[PDB]
Amino acid sequence: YMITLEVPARDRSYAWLLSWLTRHSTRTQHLSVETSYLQHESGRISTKFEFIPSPGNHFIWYQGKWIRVERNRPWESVTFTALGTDRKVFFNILEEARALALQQEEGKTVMYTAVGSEWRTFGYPRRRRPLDSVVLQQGLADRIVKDIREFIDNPKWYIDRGIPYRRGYLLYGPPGCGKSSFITALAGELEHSICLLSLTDSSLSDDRLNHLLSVAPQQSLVLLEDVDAAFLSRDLAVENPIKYQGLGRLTFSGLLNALDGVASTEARIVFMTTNYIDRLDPALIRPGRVDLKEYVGYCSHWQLTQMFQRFYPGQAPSLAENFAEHVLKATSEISPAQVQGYFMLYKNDPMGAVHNIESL
Amino acid sequence: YMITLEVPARDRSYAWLLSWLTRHSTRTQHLSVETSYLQHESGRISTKFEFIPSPGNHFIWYQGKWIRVERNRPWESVTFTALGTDRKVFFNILEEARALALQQEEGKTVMYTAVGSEWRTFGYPRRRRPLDSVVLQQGLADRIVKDIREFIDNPKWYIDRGIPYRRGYLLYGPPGCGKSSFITALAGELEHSICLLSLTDSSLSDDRLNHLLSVAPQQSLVLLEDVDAAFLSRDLAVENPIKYQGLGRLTFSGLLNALDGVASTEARIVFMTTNYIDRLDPALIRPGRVDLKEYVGYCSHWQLTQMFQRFYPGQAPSLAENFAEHVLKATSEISPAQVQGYFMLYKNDPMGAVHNIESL
Ligand SMILES: Nc1ncnc2c1ncn2[C@@H]1O[C@H](COP(=O)(O)OP(=O)(O)OP(=O)(O)O)[C@@H](O)[C@H]1O
Ligand SMILES: Nc1ncnc2c1ncn2[C@@H]1O[C@H](COP(=O)(O)OP(=O)(O)OP(=O)(O)O)[C@@H](O)[C@H]1O
Ligand SMILES: [Mg+2]
Ligand SMILES: [Mg+2]
Repeated sequence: YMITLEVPARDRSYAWLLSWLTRHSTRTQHLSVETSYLQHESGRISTKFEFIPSPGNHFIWYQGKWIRVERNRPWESVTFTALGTDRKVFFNILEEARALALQQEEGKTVMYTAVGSEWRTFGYPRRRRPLDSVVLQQGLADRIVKDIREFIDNPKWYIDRGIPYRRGYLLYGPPGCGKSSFITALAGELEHSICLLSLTDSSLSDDRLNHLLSVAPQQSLVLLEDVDAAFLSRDLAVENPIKYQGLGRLTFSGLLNALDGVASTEARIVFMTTNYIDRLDPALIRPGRVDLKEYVGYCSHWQLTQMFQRFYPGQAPSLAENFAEHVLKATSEISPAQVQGYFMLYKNDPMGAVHNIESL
Repeated sequence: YMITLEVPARDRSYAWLLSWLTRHSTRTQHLSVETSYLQHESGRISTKFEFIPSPGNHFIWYQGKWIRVERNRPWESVTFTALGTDRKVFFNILEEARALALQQEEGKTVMYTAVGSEWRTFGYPRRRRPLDSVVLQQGLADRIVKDIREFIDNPKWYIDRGIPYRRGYLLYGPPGCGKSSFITALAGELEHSICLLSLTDSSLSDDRLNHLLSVAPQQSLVLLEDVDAAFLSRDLAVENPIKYQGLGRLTFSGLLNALDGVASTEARIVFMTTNYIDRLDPALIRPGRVDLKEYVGYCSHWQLTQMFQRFYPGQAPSLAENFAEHVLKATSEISPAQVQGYFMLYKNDPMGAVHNIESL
């Protein structure tokens, strides 16, 4: 007569329990190697050998209870066998795992990915990019931030009238203007998580897409990259229905219904990005599926001035005006990425980038 | 009650442990044959019979502590069973393996390859090609060397402003000018390692590409050969999205996001090479993905003079000028490979190659 808690692979606290188990690896006869390396120079690579508990029946001594944990071997199922019928040590283990895991993810953003029909973490948590480090047009980031915050902070007004509690944004522009960087900065600012989804995968179908959109982690953003490339449209639409033009078991109607249909879930934010706004079917970007669409374009006077004052802090304000005037006179259209590269050429050299502005 | 260290196939020190195990092959009842052969002449091939320890349970007598090693058998795993609970002998074994392995790789370059979704070594370490042995245009190798060194030696400046710590270079030119040779010479000079990646493989997908680009070995270079051949573009781009045109499950957007997106890693250098600069999509070679693009072309006066003074050391300087003048007068465009071949015809024969210069 014991208690045999079973936690299979498909659990939200799976990573939390794994992290706690790596924390409590002491007094474990079976082990797995946990060595990492950090090269410095001269062929002297630092060694960091440690001990991940192997998928075995290691006996743990938490609170003096001789708790037995077994991880099997691609189907995985972790087991926490104990004595008697208490269930309190389970509460304590889950709480300690939560305290340890959330401590690790502090000041960072967690990136998930679509594995099969489920979300799994993708590498270590990444350092968040400061929002002010990305410079957009005047009064553009503020509008998006305010709209997202207003959507988050007003759930009651949605339910009191019956509108589904959903939202979606679309960003389009020339390549190299700040779409992905702004998305990353916004995710860092809002303390959310990014879920990467590809519409051209070979293991995606309508039912799997619906399940993925239904089981997305809470306090997270869903990102769709290059929606245009997954469906040729427009000129085709005038003759025949929208074909797939990709590798996968997906259809246009399935995606349209999954984004906003009858079975769509609630409290979800979706971001989509494209480079050709004119290649998207009108039914896909109608209100209800894409509430706000914004255009990010080439550089301007204020954007160039802000970028200059950001890359060379402490300089006089006249230098930024000189740089902006010279850049806008020498060339008409220019991308922020090219400006960033040109600045990267002249590292810590103000008044040097204000002379060699020949980048035609 | 023992300690059972488990090191599976997917480990960095796997090769180090294998090399140490081949070093400590003494006192091993089970063996595998280690014969190598070196032909000289007259059907007399020198034998080098030795003993690789077979994948068995050989008992080792390191430090007088009876250690029971075991390699199983696709799926491969190595086990180091010991006595008691000490963990010191594991540290000593790892340190000795590091000392032995790094001793072997001295003055050479290690070439990795993409097996499945992991990097594995490809043959014995190769002898490094001296940097000066590759002659490029005046002030071209120095610029690239300085830029790479500056990127390596300034990680703080990247972090203090938020730019991702990444870089990428592109080399393009006519076939037979020194792209791959210069890449090899630079890798030898910088004491890095080369990782070969093919975009046309049949076992490559977006997730696998991202995982490979994330787990690349430290102090290494990532090489992409003939990026143009993996994606037809330009004239197609004016009508329809970029097709893949190959054998494999890869997409243009997937490669674009993997090279520089949201989930891209840090501290990575990527080299790409092509022969048709006009067949590359503009979005692929924008700044942020290709920080520096350089053109290697046909021979010039200084290049020919340096090549002549390199292939025939000790000759008077007037002979180099005579050879350069005659070559540039008899022909307008010529590749360094053709000059190397023409010199190879006249081995150790200066003043002979300055007469038979008819290679129209
Ligand atoms: N507005 C901006 N402010 C600062 N840096 C920027 C800006 N736009 C782009 N960059 C920089 O340029 C590089 C590429 O930016 P990013 O990937 O966000 O461009 P993008 O518009 O998403 O391009 P693509 O459409 O090809 O994905 C990064 O180094 C990024 O930091
Ligand atoms: N600049 C050079 N100096 C010395 N040898 C050179 C030079 N360029 C080419 N060679 C020699 O020519 C041969 C081919 O060189 P390499 O493979 O680097 O050319 P490549 O430009 O990479 O050609 P491809 O585009 O076909 O790969 C080698 O023997 C190489 O040593
Ligand atoms: Mg992007
Ligand atoms: Mg080559």
